[PDB]
Amino acid sequence: AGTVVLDDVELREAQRDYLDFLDDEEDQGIYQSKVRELISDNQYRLIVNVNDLRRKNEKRANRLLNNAFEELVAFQRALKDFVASIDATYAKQYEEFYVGLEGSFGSKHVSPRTLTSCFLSCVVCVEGIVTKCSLVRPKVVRSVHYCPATKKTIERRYSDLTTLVAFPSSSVYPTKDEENNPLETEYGLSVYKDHQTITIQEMPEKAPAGQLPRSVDVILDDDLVDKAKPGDRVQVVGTYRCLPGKKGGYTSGTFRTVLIACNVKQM
Amino acid sequence: LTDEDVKMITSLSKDQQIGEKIFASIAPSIYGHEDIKRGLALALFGGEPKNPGGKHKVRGDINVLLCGDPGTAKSQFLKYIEKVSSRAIFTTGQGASAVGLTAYVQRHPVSREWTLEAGALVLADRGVCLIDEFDKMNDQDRTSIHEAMEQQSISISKAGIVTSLQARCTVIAAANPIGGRYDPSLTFSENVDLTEPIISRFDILCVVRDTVDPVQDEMLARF
Ligand SMILES: Nc1ncnc2c1ncn2[C@@H]1O[C@H](COP(=O)(O)OP(=O)(O)OP(=O)(O)O)[C@@H](O)[C@H]1O
Ligand SMILES: [Mg+2]
Repeated sequence: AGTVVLDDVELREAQRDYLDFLDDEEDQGIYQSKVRELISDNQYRLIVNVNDLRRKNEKRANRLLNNAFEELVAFQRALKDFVASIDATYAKQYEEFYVGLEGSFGSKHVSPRTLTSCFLSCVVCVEGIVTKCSLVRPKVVRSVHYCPATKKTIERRYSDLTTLVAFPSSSVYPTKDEENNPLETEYGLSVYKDHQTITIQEMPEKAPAGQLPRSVDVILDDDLVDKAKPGDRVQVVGTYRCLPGKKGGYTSGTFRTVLIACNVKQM
Repeated sequence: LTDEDVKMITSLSKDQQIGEKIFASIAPSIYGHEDIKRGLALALFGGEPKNPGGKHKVRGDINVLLCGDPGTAKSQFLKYIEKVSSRAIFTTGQGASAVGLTAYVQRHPVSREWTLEAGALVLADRGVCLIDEFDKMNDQDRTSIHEAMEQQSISISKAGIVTSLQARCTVIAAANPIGGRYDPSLTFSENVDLTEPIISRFDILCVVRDTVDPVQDEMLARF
């Protein structure tokens, strides 16, 4: 196998605090009601008000804003646990429950121009207009293969290494068995996730007059892919990160940045 | 560069006929047109710019406009001023000039370099712009020349360049009258084919009329 963490104090504390916040039953059950509503509506993305989160635990709010990936993963674990506690079958139906953010971001609320490298790995709420969109493509998150020669059925999993170090091993699609038996993929059994890329440009009525406009690339995934079309004045709340380059040998030190959207809103 | 030069030019100035000497020395290859040569001498030597406080700018440039029927050496006058004056740039109302009146920003054809090509009005910031065929200019050229003459500045708002760069040139223009023959029956404004605001910014307006005068024709043919 490999390294497996046992006592991650920070992760345990984050999960405990997020589950305490999501309990909400004594705190007039606002997020309890929201979780129940999403359960009924058959949704798997909870939108959390950062203002309420800060009011409950300013420490957790700051940690989430300044450390996006870790705290979002902890929040999603807590949300999945809460969803299982309220209703186990739905939790088992949906593998991962996502968390998007909303509310008043003191300094993190920026535009494509003011969005600088100081916000990398942070939660940023960027306003703008969608200059272009891409076709919704499916990325395989879990492929299933069947071997006619041996009747075996294997299942490979691919992790979401969009903004993480990725190696050729993780992104190799099996095409033979260990004995060189051709495989056949079971598309129906396989798990795909819809993925789209949009471009957010600073609103012309907001951009400094006479200058060229500033843009940013945004990545949308399952349940957020088709939330906008070109010309939409959208607010994208997401995590700003550097996209890994291809395996090189010489690096120029230049890193394309992108916004992994965790929530999209229209006017 | 002027040591014995500066020694002798003072004596030439004290000569006491230096004004007439200069007026006769302008355009030695052009016969007659003493008034035009005198105006060109005054334009070449220029005036004195001033600005009460920093709020009442007044130009010190003597603008000249030679409006004349064909065969009157307006082009030769402009070319001589190009040859003599330092920082003298020749542009034409047509599109067949190396430079143009209006400034743009583009990648240069030869240098392949993204360059802010300022106009022929700016390439003579402290010199002379010789605008031939002044009556045959585009709308953008007319607006650019209006801006330069009235403001002595050129404003670009093109790609991301929002700038205002100074063009304090002296404009010597050549033009033809409506119909190709100046008619004194009508006034200069309605003879020249130019807007009144454009005309107003000219200090000297040389009406180069052509008439069939025996002696003048004989002397010009001799020359
Ligand atoms: N006063 C003059 N003395 C000597 N040569 C002259 C005189 N006027 C015209 N010429 C000569 O006659 C010809 C006509 O001159 P030029 O080509 O400059 O005309 P122009 O005034 O520019 O005409 P247009 O406005 O029609 O273009 C040229 O060869 C020029 O050298
Ligand atoms: Mg001419």
